[PDB]
Amino acid sequence: RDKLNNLVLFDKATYDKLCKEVPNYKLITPAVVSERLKIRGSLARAALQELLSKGLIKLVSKHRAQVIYTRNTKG
Amino acid sequence: MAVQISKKRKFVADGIFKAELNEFLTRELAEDGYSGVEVRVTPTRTEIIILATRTQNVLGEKGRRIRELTAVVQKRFGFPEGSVELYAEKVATRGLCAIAQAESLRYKLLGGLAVRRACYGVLRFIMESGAKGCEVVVSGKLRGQRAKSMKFVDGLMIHSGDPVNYYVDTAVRHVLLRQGVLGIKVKIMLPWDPT
Amino acid sequence: MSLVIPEKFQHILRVLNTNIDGRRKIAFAITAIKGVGRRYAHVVLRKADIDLTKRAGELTEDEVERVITIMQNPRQYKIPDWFLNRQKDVKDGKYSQVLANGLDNKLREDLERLKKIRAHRGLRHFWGLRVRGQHTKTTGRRGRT
Amino acid sequence: GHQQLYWSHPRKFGQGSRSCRVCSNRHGLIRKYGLNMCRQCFRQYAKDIGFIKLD
Amino acid sequence: MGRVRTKTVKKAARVIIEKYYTRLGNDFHTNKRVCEEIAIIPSKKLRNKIAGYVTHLMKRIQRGPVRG
Amino acid sequence: PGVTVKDVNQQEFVRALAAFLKKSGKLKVPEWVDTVKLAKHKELAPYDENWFYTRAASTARHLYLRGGAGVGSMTKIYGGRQRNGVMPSHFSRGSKSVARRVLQALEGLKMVEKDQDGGRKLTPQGQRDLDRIAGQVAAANKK
Amino acid sequence: AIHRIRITLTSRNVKSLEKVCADLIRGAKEKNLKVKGPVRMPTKTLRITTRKTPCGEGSKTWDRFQMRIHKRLIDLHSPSEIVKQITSISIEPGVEVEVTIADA
Amino acid sequence: SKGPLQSVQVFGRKKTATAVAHCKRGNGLIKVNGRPLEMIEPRTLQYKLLEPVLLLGKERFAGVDIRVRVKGGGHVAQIYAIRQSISKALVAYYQKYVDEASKKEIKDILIQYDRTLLVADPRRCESKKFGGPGARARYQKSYR
Amino acid sequence: DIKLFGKWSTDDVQINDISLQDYIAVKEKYAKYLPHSAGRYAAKRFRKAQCPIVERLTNSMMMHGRNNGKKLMTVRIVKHAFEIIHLLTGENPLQVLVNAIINSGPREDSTRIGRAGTVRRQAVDVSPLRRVNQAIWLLCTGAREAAFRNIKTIAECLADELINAAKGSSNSYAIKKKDELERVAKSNR
RNA sequence: CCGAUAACGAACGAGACUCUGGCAUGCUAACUAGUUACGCGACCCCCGAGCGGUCGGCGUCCCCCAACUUCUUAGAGGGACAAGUGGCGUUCAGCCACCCGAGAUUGAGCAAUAACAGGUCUGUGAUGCCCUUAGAUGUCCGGGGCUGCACGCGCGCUACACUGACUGGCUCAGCGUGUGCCUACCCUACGCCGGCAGGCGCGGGUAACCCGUUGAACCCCAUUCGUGAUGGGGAUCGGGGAUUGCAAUUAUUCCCCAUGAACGAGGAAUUCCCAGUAAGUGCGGGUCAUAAGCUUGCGUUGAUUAAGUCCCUGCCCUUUGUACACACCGCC
Ligand SMILES: [Mg+2]
Ligand SMILES: [Mg+2]
Repeated sequence: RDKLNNLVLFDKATYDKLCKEVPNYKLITPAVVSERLKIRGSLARAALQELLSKGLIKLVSKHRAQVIYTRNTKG
Repeated sequence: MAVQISKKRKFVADGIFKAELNEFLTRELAEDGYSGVEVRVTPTRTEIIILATRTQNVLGEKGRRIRELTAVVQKRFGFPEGSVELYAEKVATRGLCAIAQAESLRYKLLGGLAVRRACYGVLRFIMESGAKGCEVVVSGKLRGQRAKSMKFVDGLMIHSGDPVNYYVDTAVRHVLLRQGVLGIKVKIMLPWDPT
Repeated sequence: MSLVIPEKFQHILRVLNTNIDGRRKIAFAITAIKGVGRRYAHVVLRKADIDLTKRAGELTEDEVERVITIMQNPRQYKIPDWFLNRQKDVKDGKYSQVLANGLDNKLREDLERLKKIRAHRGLRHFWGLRVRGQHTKTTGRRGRT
Repeated sequence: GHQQLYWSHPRKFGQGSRSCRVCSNRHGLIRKYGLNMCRQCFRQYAKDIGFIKLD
Repeated sequence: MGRVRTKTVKKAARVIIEKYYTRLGNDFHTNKRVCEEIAIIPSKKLRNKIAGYVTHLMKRIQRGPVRG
Repeated sequence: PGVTVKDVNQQEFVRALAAFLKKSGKLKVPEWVDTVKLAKHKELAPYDENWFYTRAASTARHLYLRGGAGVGSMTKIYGGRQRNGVMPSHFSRGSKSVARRVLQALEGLKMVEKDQDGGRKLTPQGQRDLDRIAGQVAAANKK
Repeated sequence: AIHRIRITLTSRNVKSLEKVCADLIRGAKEKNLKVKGPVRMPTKTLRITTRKTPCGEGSKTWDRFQMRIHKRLIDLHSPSEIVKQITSISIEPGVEVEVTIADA
Repeated sequence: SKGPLQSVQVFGRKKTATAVAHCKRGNGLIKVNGRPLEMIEPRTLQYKLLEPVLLLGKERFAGVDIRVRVKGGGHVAQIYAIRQSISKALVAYYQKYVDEASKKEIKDILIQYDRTLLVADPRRCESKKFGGPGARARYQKSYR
Repeated sequence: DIKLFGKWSTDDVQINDISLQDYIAVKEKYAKYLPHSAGRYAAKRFRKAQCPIVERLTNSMMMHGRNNGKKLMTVRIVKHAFEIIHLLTGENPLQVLVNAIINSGPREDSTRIGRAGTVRRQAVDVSPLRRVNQAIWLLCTGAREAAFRNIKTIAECLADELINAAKGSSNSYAIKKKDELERVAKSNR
């Protein structure tokens, strides 16, 4: 816990993890995505809205200070 | 119009004129029993009433003193010629004018009366003239070099709240002695009257 | 589309005599060059007509030299004379934006011109005190003790 | 001195141009509402002018 | 708290109750009206403080022998 | 179904009217829009490339809301907080040249005309355009 | 016409101002003049806040002087000329009058 | 059906913000300053303005045209003045046009859910004094 | 029928312990659409107990000068944090908040300044009102400290603080502080 | 204050009083304030409404050519008294709680006897004594200084950031000022030029008439940034452009582009504060040719804690002891 050196852009070993396990857990916010993936956070925002445009992530709030997503329901 | 000054500046100018005239009249007529000035301002012409005790002394030989005062006021304040008139009115019950008693006590002290005797005489005269109470305090270099104050209070004398504004007459006067300055404060609680 | 990092990504660029970090956006990455601020950087990127969103690392070398020459020659690209640093030079009177170790040499040249002319501001610089005529009685004690 | 330099310095502004209308003082003046009067002179003549203490 | 009535109201209330006990009654809003003409009270706040104390003292009188 | 701009979301209305102004490429734009800041109290130039179009949209909407606005009124409307560095912050007006250029662009776009007194208001054509855009944004919000 | 007269009365104490409004309105009503209602411009509070001390020593106690200016005005209406009908003012000291014709 | 003068004008206030509601017979409609009630910029307090209609019922409001003109204060003072004006205008219209059996059952529900929906908050402000930044605070003092 | 923030009915929340039922205000007449109903709750003693607990949380969450009057921002923050806690747990955010307050409010403390005997001096019990006040204060302090110098949002940190306090996992700042206070009270018995 | 009583009868102070704030759909009024209604309009809907929706667009004191005072203004009044109920209390003075009510402690102003070697002779044509009074300590003019820096202290301002900064959109105030006796210097709408500071013409306002419906900030809604001394912070410093003035250097102030230093919440200590209060946040006035990090006021958003204690710091009353009375900073 000295510096983050978070990734500004994805690699293969980060993009595959994003596409394989990010749409699994309930809470999807840019901050939690950045903390879980060691990415910048602006990149996390862009990736999350890209997933929404893909249609596999459900938005709930979309506020200036906080945007909140969730997984699609199964059943 | 634009030539005419605003209402706020006009009223402040009126107050300034009142204060300046009051100071000039106080300085010129202090020994003549001057007490206060009232002015009823009308656009056609203005009248200045001088409340005095020795009004016959204020009005000089055939009104020469009042003529001089009128001309002086006219010149100083730039009134149009003949548009300002000064009259003198004698104060009723001069013992109740706290200002007039201040110059009376100053006259006694300059004459050389003992300060205790002079203050007691003024206090007795005020009560005889009729007041709810009075308080005369004289401060300064009494007797020795060390400053002292003497207070002579008798009767009713309120200090706090609104009624002190309109129930007591307050006057402060300086007296110049060869040792220094004596400060005289005279407060007179006026009696209530429906008239 | 915020994909994986491009293969031809330069994490470290060597524009001019300074070094910049390619992980920040280009507009705030060229501000690392001395003599270039946020305003100048944004206007030269606007003139060079590149994507303000993309990072400095994914900027191709032709675009890099294009923005470099935009910075070095701002007068030819309609950048106004009031926007520059070295307007109306004290030596040759040529409007320019000096952004290099050249900026440092111009600064030391102005300082040494004042020192050799023995002006009051030059003497203040030589003594190491304030030059803009502000009070020194209580502030600035860090540089002395 | 002679007429050329006795009052030659301009006094169109500043504290030297303004003095109290009573005590001829240059400090604490009140130019609000065109009083042009000293700080203490106003305290002396406030009730005479018509300024009272309501609160 | 801080609802203590002073001499100025208490003495006045006692005097007006002694003088005009017959006219006075148990109604505060009627005692405040009779206080308009039975005495000259400079302030409305003073007059209704006096009227309230008058009603209180009359409630006491109807039971016991108050000093008034 | 008679709708007015007051009946729709103003923040989305200005966006849609800026889009309409972009689509109708008749708006005069000064060549220095890429250089200047929108006010002396702004630390940075605006991010959007179509800031002139959105300024024109906002100015037309404000002229709809109340007429007689001049350049000084526009600068007062678009003024904001200047942080003054270490000094305490204050309020600063807008950029008079930008406001005047926007108003002149609207006047040349015929949506705005001068009053008999100072300032300028919306022409009947301007009101028609504003209310048509209000209709389309109301329809878009509905569906 | 036919003439229009506005009388503005400005003073410092509401008692004298109201008296000088009331007697004017009463006289005009007795002479059956059409009197526009007495309108009251908002009062002006000239506030000056100075230091109580003359020397700057003490606990920094401030003196707050107020000056209240009250302004009323009236409009006089008649098919006949009004100056000849009412020429006096019937005022008391402390109030200032301002007669104005509607031309100005 | 065409009864003239079937209207009330009732004001509400909070912190120097006055909002006058003009209520009239007509279709169910409510607006402020010419804008719809739902089109109020601080949407964070949308429910504060929606509180009277939500509590009483759209059926109660189905016969009133309400136009609120608000000209003071800050944002939330505008909001509170507007909602108070709406509630008080409705209760006054019901008071002077329909029975007290309905007026009371509206007033009691409004005053039970929120007293400020019918009575003004009397607190305005406190004057600053000459020894501190605000009304009660004082400037920092030092002894050495 | 109220649905605080448009959702999450209040009547389904049950208060766990009898000691704080009269001081936690969530149900019946404490059912408001918004946690912003400024109503002179400090005018008398024991009146804030009638203030709804979401409004108390909102009032306590705006602190440290940088944001003191900004109550609309705090209302927004509470709304979001409720969305996140509902998303994580699947249960009622009001129930989660109530349980977090119950588990965060300390049950004993220390007092007296008698020369600082062992830790403070002498152990003391706490009133229900002080339990509620200290629970809300601890939750707000924990969220603020968790979200100060990091990328996690205030809403997210408030959410996880409340969730950890409700489940009693001792991963929360409020629970750790409460445990420390109880420990020093035990030492000062 | 009630009561006990060698005291009785009083006087001041407290209170009472004045101003301010909160309520009056009750009265008086309003073209220098408006609201409704109506008539002309302008735009949308037009399937079809049409007494449809918006207008700070124009009119109906441009006198026969509408009413009204709710909103605004300000006067007269009213209104709140511990008055009603329950309990406590000698059932006294009063206290607690509750109902109705706008209001059940709104803030200020004023403010006793006695005193201080407290401050001011640099406020005064207030003043005693003393000094100087023509090579002047009078007065005027030129220049410099009052800012000067190894350092210590006090009041503050800005910050240390994501509850944030930047960019854009939207949206709300109240105090109060404004053209000059001397005295020269006002507030500014609108149009044009410039990127900005500004400049150039035309007005309006001596003022509920014009600025001004004071389009204030914060806040609100979207964008970018992503925990790093970073788009935090803007100190320092270079260059250029304006404005005021007789004059800007030791930078008057303002604008633009560059530089981005300490600073990652601060030891011992210590200040202020109980409800529209603290605090965040701007706007006026004073000073002002040029000007606010100051002060005095105003609004805006708006809380945590507490309804207690004598622990610390002190204060009041009684008893008490005293070798003190320059009164414990005493005395010895
Ligand atoms: Mg008193
Ligand atoms: Mg930046």
